[PDB]
Amino acid sequence: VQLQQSGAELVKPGASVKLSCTASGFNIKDTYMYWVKQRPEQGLEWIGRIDPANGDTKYDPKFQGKATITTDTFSNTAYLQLSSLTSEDTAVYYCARKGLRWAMDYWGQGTSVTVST
Amino acid sequence: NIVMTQSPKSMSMSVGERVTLSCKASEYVGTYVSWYQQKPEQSPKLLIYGASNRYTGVPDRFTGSGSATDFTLTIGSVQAEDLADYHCGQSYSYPTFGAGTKLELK
Amino acid sequence: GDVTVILNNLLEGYDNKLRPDIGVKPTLIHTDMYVNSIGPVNAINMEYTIDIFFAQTWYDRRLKFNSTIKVLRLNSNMVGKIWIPDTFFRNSKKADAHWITTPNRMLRIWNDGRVLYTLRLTIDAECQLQLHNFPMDEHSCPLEFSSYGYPREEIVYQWKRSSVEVGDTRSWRLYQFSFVGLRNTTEVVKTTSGDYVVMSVYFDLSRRMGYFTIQTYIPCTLIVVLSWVSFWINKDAVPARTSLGITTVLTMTTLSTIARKSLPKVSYVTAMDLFVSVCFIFVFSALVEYGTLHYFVSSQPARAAKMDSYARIFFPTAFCLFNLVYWVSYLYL
Amino acid sequence: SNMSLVKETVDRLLKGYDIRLRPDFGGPPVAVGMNIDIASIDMVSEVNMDYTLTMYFQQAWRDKRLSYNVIPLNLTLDNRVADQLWVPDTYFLNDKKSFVHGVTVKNRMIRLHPDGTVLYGLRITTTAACMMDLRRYPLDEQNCTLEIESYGYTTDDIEFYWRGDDNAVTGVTKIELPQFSIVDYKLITKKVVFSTGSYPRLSLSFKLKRNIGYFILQTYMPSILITILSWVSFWINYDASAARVALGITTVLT
Amino acid sequence: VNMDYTLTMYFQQAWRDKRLSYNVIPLNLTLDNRVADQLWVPDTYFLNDKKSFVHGVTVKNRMIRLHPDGTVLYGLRITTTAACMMDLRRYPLDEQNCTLEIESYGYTTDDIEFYWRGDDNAVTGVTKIELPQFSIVDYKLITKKVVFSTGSYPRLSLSFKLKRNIGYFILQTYMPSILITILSWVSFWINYDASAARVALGITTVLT
Amino acid sequence: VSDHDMEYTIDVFFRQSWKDERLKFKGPMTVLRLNNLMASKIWTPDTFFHNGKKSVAHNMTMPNKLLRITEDGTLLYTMRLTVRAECPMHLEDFPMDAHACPLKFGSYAYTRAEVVYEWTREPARSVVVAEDGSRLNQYDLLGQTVDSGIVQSSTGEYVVMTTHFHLKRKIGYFVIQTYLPCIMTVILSQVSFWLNRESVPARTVFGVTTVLTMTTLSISARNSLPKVAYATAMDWFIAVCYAFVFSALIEFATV
Amino acid sequence: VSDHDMEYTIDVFFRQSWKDERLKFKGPMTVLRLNNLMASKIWTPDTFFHNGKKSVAHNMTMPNKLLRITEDGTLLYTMRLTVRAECPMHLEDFPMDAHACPLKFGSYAYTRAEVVYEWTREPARSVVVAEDGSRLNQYDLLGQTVDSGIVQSSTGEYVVMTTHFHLKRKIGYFVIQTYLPCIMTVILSQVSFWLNRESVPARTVFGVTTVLTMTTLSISARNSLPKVAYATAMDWFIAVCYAFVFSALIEFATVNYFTKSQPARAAKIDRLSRIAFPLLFGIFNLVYWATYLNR
Ligand SMILES: *[C@@H]1O[C@H](CO)[C@@H](O[C@@H]2O[C@H](CO)[C@@H](O[C@@H]3O[C@H](CO)[C@@H](O)[C@H](O)[C@@H]3O)[C@H](O)[C@H]2NC(C)=O)[C@H](O)[C@H]1NC(C)=O
Ligand SMILES: *[C@@H]1O[C@H](CO)[C@@H](O[C@@H]2O[C@H](CO)[C@@H](O[C@@H]3O[C@H](CO)[C@@H](O)[C@H](O)[C@@H]3O)[C@H](O)[C@H]2NC(C)=O)[C@H](O)[C@H]1NC(C)=O
Ligand SMILES: *[C@@H]1O[C@H](CO)[C@@H](O[C@@H]2O[C@H](CO)[C@@H](O)[C@H](O)[C@H]2NC(C)=O)[C@H](O)[C@H]1NC(C)=O
Ligand SMILES: CCC1(c2ccccc2)C(=O)NC(=O)NC1=O
Ligand SMILES: CCC1(c2ccccc2)C(=O)NC(=O)NC1=O
Ligand SMILES: *[C@@H]1O[C@H](CO)[C@@H](O)[C@H](O)[C@H]1NC(C)=O
Ligand SMILES: *[C@@H]1O[C@H](CO)[C@@H](O)[C@H](O)[C@H]1NC(C)=O
Ligand SMILES: *[C@@H]1O[C@H](CO)[C@@H](O)[C@H](O)[C@H]1NC(C)=O
Repeated sequence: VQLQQSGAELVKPGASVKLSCTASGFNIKDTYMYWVKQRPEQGLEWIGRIDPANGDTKYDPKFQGKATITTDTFSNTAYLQLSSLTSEDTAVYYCARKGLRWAMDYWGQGTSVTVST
Repeated sequence: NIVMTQSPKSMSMSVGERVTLSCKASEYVGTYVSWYQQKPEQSPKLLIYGASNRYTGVPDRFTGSGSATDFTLTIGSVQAEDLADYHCGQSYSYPTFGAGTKLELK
Repeated sequence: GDVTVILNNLLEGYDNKLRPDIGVKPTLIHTDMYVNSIGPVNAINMEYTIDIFFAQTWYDRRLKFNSTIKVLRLNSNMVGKIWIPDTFFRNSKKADAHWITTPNRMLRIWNDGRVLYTLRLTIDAECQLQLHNFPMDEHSCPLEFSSYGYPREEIVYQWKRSSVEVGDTRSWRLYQFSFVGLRNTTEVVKTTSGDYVVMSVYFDLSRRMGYFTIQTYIPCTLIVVLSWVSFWINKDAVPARTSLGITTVLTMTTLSTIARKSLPKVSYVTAMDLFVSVCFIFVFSALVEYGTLHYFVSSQPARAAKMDSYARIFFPTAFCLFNLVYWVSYLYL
Repeated sequence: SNMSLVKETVDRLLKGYDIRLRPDFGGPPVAVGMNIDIASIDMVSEVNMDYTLTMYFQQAWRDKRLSYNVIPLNLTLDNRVADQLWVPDTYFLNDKKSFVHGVTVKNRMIRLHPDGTVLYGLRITTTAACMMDLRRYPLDEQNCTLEIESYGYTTDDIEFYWRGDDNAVTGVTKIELPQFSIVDYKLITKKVVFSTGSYPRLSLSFKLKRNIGYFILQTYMPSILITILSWVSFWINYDASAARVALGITTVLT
Repeated sequence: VNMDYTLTMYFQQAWRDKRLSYNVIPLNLTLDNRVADQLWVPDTYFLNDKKSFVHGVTVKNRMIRLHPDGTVLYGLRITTTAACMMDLRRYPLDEQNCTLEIESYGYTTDDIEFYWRGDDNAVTGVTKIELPQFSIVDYKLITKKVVFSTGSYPRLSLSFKLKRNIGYFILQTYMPSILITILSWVSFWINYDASAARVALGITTVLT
Repeated sequence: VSDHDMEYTIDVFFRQSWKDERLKFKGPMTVLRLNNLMASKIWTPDTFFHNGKKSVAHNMTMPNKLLRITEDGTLLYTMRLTVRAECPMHLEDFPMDAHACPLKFGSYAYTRAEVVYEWTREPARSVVVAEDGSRLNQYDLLGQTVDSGIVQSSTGEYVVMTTHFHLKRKIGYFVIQTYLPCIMTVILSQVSFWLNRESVPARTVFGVTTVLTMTTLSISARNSLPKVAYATAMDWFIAVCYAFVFSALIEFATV
Repeated sequence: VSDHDMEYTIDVFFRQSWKDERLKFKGPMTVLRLNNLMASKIWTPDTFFHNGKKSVAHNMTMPNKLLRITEDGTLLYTMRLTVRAECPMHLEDFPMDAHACPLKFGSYAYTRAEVVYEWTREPARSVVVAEDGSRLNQYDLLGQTVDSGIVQSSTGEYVVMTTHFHLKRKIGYFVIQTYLPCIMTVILSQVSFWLNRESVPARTVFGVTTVLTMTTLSISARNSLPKVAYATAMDWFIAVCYAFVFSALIEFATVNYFTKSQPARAAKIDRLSRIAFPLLFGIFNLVYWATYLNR
C-alpha cells in the first residue's frame, strides 16, 4: 500500500551503509522485495531481491558480494547493506515490491546516498 | 542477462497527438514487460503491468502491445503532465530495465 | 461471512432427488457446447473422439435467495448436493469427465434461482460411416444427448441461440478429415420407458485426400507406369518381360492389401479399391498381352510384330481415359 | 403445493427401508421383468472370442414398501437413490468386462409407480464372450448369446421373465454391423443348477451371419487371380526356363 | 519400446505408533484390512512409476498388524509399472541398471525416516525370479536424502542389474544374417558367363 | 492361455465357508440369503491369489457376491471373479508341450495359527470345471489337480491352496502354419534336382528363394513364440529343414 | 512424445500456494506438514489443464498430495500427477522439425475477478525440468518457456498459464530407417549401368527390384509417421529417389530399345548416364540437406 524509506546518507568512501525500507499496509511475507538503483539522468538498475518468507536472496552479477539484503518480519522492514562503496555509486536507491504480473507496483521514495571527502 | 533496448533515447512531440515508444528484448520475455513512469525527483510509478494490462488508476490513453520480443507503449491524447521518464523492464528472469526515454513537449 | 449463510439456507429442507416442479410442469434446460477439439475419426471402429465444455442451465425455485449478491460462483463441491439433470450421450461408446486436478465442473446459482452447471467432457461417440466414395467422401455424423430417466413430460431440452461454438479448428486432431460446418437438431424418440427429448449436433466432415494420395493413388499409378515400360523392351528377352509382369502384379497385390487395411472390413466396394482393382487389371492385362505376344511370335510373326506398337499407344490412352472418367465421376458426386 | 407432497412421500418411503431384504423376504419370490434396448454391437472379435454390445437394460419388479397413494403421477427419482433401494443382483455369466456409463452422471434410471412397481434401468456396455466354431470360416454363421442370471437369490427367492416375452428386446433390426448381419434372435427362460442352489436364467441369443463381400475381395479374388497367373506360364515355351521358373516360384511364394 | 518394467511385490512397511499401544492382551493383532483406512500409514510413493495398483482380489490385498509395544506392520501387494530408461548402444549384448525409487511424499527427512528392515535381507525373492529374456545378476539397496524446492526427503532405492540373454538373439537375428551373408557368397561359385543367376542371387540377398 | 505373456485367464465362482459364532440367529427361516452389502459389514477372509497378475471381481450389475448365514452360525460366501494368473512354462517341446498351469491362493496377513483353508468336499471334487466352460483355442484341458502346502514368507507361515490345470497343446494349427510350409519348401527346393543343368538361373532362383522362405518362416514362427533363451522343437525342425535347403543350394552350386 | 497421436506425457510435481485467512493458528510449530486427507476438507484451487487429454493423479501407495499450513495463514499444496497433454505439431519438415509443446493450465469455475495465478519464483525459473528427467527417445528437450494470459470464454475471462517445452527431433533413427536405404537403393539402381548391354534380364531385375525396394521403403517409412495430409521432407526425399530409380530404369529401357538398330547411340547413352546419375543425385543430396539442416 505504501513504502517509506529513510533519509539521504552522506558517507565517506570506504565505509558501509545500511538503508531501510518499512512497509505499511501489507505483510512482506506475501511478496518479494526489490532494491533498485538509479544514477542521475540514467536508467534503473536492479540490485537484488529477497524472499522474506524464506530468506532466499538473489543478486545482480555486478552486485554479488557488494550488497546484502536482509529482512525484519516483526516490523515489516527490508534492509540493504552495501559493504565497501567507492566514488561512483552516488545514486538514488529505490525499494520496490512485486505486483500482479511480476511488476513493481509499489515503490518507495528513494534514498540518495552520497560519497565524498 | 536479458538486455532491454529502449528507443528513442530522447524525443519531443506536441500535445494531443499519438506517440509510440518501443522496447526490444534480447531474449524471450513472454508478457512480463512492464512500463513505469518517473517524473523528476520522484519514484517510478507502474503504468502497464504485464504486456497490455493497465494498472489501477492509470488513464485510458496509455495502452501496451506485446509479443515475444517486441513491445510498444502507446499514448493517445498526450497531455502536458506526461513530461516524465518512461522505462521498460522485463520480469521473465531477474529484472532488467531499459535505458529510459525522456518525453518532452514542443 | 454471508455466502456461507446463504449456502446453508439454500440446502435446508432440500431434496436433491426431486427435480424442480416435480408435479407442476417439465423443466426447461438450455444447453451449450464448446468444442475444444474433434479427435481422430477412425473408421475402423466407426467412432470419433470429441472434447467439449458442456454447459446446461435451468431454473430451480428452491435455490432462490434474497441478498445483495446476485450470483454464487462455486466449485464442483456442491454439484452433488443439488439436483443435476441426468443428461447422457446416446451415441457414445466411451465417455469420461475430467478430474485433474480437481473435478472439472462449475456451478453458478443466480438471485432468482437460475442454476448453471458446466463440466468438461471427452466423449468417444460412434457414428456408422457409409464408406462409399472413399476416400473422396463426406460424412455428417452426430453427437446426441438426452435425459436418461426423465421423459418429455418431466424434462424438456432447448438450444440457446449461441449453443455450440467451435474453437480455432486448426489445433484439432483431425488428420484425415476437415471440419466444414455443423447443425443442431431436436427430436422426440419412442423408448420402452417413454418419450424423450433428444438433441443432436451433427458435425459435417470431409476427408482430405492428402494422405491416401501418396499412400495408394500415387504408388499404384507408379506401378502401372512401371508395368508400361515392358513394352519398350525387345520381345526376345523373355525373363525380363516375365519379371516385369509378375513383379507389378505382386506389388499391386501388396498395395491392395495395405490399402484395404485402412478402412474396416466392410463388404461393399469403395472408390479406392475400384481404383486399385482397375490398376491391377491394367498390370494383369500388360502381362497377358505379353503372354499372347510370346505365344503368337512362334505361330506368325507378322501378327505379333505390331502388337507391341499397338499396346504402347493403347495402354497409356486407356489408363488416362480411366483416370479422367474416374476422377470426374467421383469428384462430381 | 406439489413439491412438499412429493417430498414427504419420498421421505416416508425411504424411512425405515431395509436394503438388505428383498420384497417378500419370507413369502413368495419376487418377479423381475427384463427389457433390453440394444444401442449398438461394437466389435465382434474372432481373435479375442468375444463381442461388445451397448444396451439399455431395464428391470421391473414390484416392491410393496415403495407404495404411495397421495399423488397420481409416477415418480422418476435422481439416480443416487438406487443405492438406497433394493435392486436385484443381476449379472452376466459370459461377460469379460462390463461397465455402466458415467457421463454426465451415472447412466441409470429409477422410477417408482403408485402401486409399488419399481422400474430400474441401466446403460451397460458389455464385452460378452462367445466361442465361435470357425470350421466354415468365412462362410459361417455364428450363434452366441448373453446370459442374464441372478447371483445371490435362488429360484425360490427371485424369478426372471421377459417384459412382453416377444418385444422385450428391441433395436436389433437397426444394428449395422460392418462384417456381420443379424438374421434372427431368440429369448429363452430357464433355470440352472449350481452346487449352491437353483437359479433363474435368461438368455438373449443373436444368430449372426458373416458377409462374404470383404473376404471375397481381400482373399478369394487374389488367390484365384494368382492361380490364373500361374496358368499363364503354360503359354510360355519350354525353351525359356528362367521365365517359367520365376513366374511359378513367385506365384508359390505369393 | 515403452522403457519400463513391471514388477509384482509384497511391499511391507513397519513403524512404531505410540497411540496404538496396548498391554491388556499379550498377543499380536491382525485386524481386517479395512482398519488401515482409520490408522496413519506413511504416504510412500514410487518416483519412477507410470501406473501402479494394489491388488483388490478377493479384497484389497493389504495387511495391517499391531504389536503390544506399539509397532505397526503394514504390507501391500503391488504390481507397478516402473519406468526404466535403457542404454541400447550395445543391444542385445547389454547390461541394464534400473531402479524402484521409494520416497515419502508429504513428510520431509525431519518428519520421517526410511531404512531397509535388515539392510541386506530387506529384499527377498530375487534369486527365484526367472525372466524369459534377462537374468538378475546383482541387486543393491540404497538409503539417500533428496532435495526439492519444498524440503529434504528420505529415499530408498532398489536397483537391479539385468543381463540380457544372447542365445535367443543369436539364433533369431545374428545367425540368419550370417546365413544370408554365407548365401551371398555362392554368387562367386557360379561361372561369370551366366549373368542372370548371380544378379538374382545377390540382389535378393541385399534386399533380404 | 496367453503364451507370449506366460499367463492364463480363468473365470470362477469362488466359494468360501466358515463359522462365526457371533452371527447365530433364530427366526422363521433357517438360512438367510442376504445381499452383497451385508458381506461388507461382517468379517470375511482376505483371500488373495499368490500368482495373480490383474484379477477382477465383477460388480455388474451389482457386486457379484453371495452371503448366506445359517442359523447355527455358518456362513457361505461366494464371489464371481476373473483371475489372470501366471503360468511359468518351459517350452522345450513346443508345439508338443504339456503344462500344468497353477492357481495358488491363501490368506493375506492371517498365518497358520489364525486362519487355515480347506476344501469343502473331497479334494478331487472341489475345483469343478463346467462342460461348456472352455475358452481355450490352442490348448486342451485334461483335468485338474489340487494341493495344499505351507509357504513361509517374511511375515510368517501361511496355508496355501494350490490348483493345477493340466493342459496339452493342440498341434493342428502349428502343423498347417509352419510344418507344411517348411516341408513344402524343402520338397520345392528338392524339385530343382530334376531340372536340366543347361538352366543355371532357374535352379539358382529355386535355391535362393527357398532359403529366403525358410528364413521368413523361422522369423514368423518365432514372433508368436515369446522371447525364451533356449530353442524349441519347432526351432530344431526349422533348423534341420534350413540345413536341407542350404545343402540343396550348395549341391546345385557344386553341380 | 507420441507423434502418431499428437500428444506428449509429462510427470510433474504440481505445486500451488495461496493465502487463506481462515486457517491461521498459533502453536509450537510454525508449519503444519499435514496429510493428504486434510486437503479435501479445505478449499483448494481447481486447476485444470486446457490441453490435457487424460491425466492421472497417482494414488500409490497413499494419495500423492501434500498440504502444508504456515502459522500466518499461507498454504502450500503440492500434487504429483502425470499430465497427458496435447501438442499440435506442424510436420512439414519431418523428420528435421522442431516443436513447442504447450501446457496450458488455468482455473475452472473461477474467473479473473476471483482467482488469479502467478509463478512462485521468477518465470524463467518456475517450471524446472530435472536433469535425469527425460524419457524422450525421439526428441531432445532444448528448454522451457512460460507465459501467462487471459482467455475470453462464454462464462467469463480466465487466467491461463502457458508453458512451452521446445523439442527438436533427432534424425539418427530416420537416417538408418529411410535416408540410408533410399540412398542405397538409388546406388543399387545406378550400379546397373556398368553391366554389359548383352545381359538384359540382369539389368531388368536390377531396375525392377530397386523400384520394388523404393515402394516398400515409402510404405514402411510412411506407416511410422501419422496419417497427415501433406508432404514432409522425408516424403520429398523418397519421391525424388523414386524418380531417380525409375529414371534409371527408363534409361536402361532406352539403351535396350536402341540396341540392334543404333549401337553407337546406346553406347553413348550408357556412357553419359553412367556419370550424370551420381552427379545429379549428389547435387540433390547437397541441396536437400542444406535446405533442411539450416531450416
Ligand atoms: C442359438 O443357440 C441356442 C442354444 O442352443 C438355441 O436355443 C435353443 O433353442 C431351442 C428352440 O427355441 C430350444 O428348444 C425347445 O425346447 C423347449 C423346452 O420346453 C421345447 O418346448 C420346444 O418345443 C423346443 O424343443 C432349446 O431349449 C434351446 N437350448 C438352450 C440350451 O437354450 C437357439 O435356438 C439358437 N438360435 C438362435 C437364433 O438363438
Ligand atoms: C545401479 O545403479 C545405481 C545408481 O545408478 C548404483 O548405485 C550407486 O551405487 C554406488 C556403489 O554401490 C554408490 O556409491 C557409493 O557412494 C557412497 C557415498 O557416500 C559411498 O559411501 C559408497 O562406499 C559407494 O562408493 C552410489 O552412491 C549409488 N547411487 C547413485 C550413483 O545414485 C548401483 O551400484 C548400480 N548397480 C546395481 C547392481 O544396482
Ligand atoms: C441452433 O438452434 C438455434 C435455436 O433453435 C437456431 O436458431 C434459429 O435460427 C434460425 C435461423 O436459421 C432463426 O430463424 C430462429 O428464430 C432461431 N431460433 C432461435 C430461438 O434461436 C440455430 O439456427 C441452430 N443452429 C444450427 C441449425 O446449427
Ligand atoms: C488384389 C486384386 C483385387 C481385384 C482385382 C481384379 C478385380 C477385382 C479386384 C484388387 O486389385 N484390389 C482389392 O482390394 N481386391 C482384389 O481382389
Ligand atoms: C534362420 C535359420 C535358423 C538356422 C539355420 C541353420 C542352422 C541353425 C539354425 C533357423 O532355422 N531357425 C532359427 O531360429 N534360427 C536360425 O538361424
Ligand atoms: C405411469 O406408468 C404407467 C406404465 O407405463 C402408465 O400406464 C401410467 O399412465 C403412468 N402414469 C402417469 C401419470 O403418467
Ligand atoms: C509378535 O511378533 C513378534 C515379532 O514377529 C514375535 O517376536 C512375538 O512372539 C509375537 N507375539 C506372540 C504373542 O507370538
Ligand atoms: C485413493 O486412495 C485413497 C486412500 O488410499 C482412497 O480413499 C481413494 O478412494 C483412492 N482413490 C482411487 C481412485 O483409487
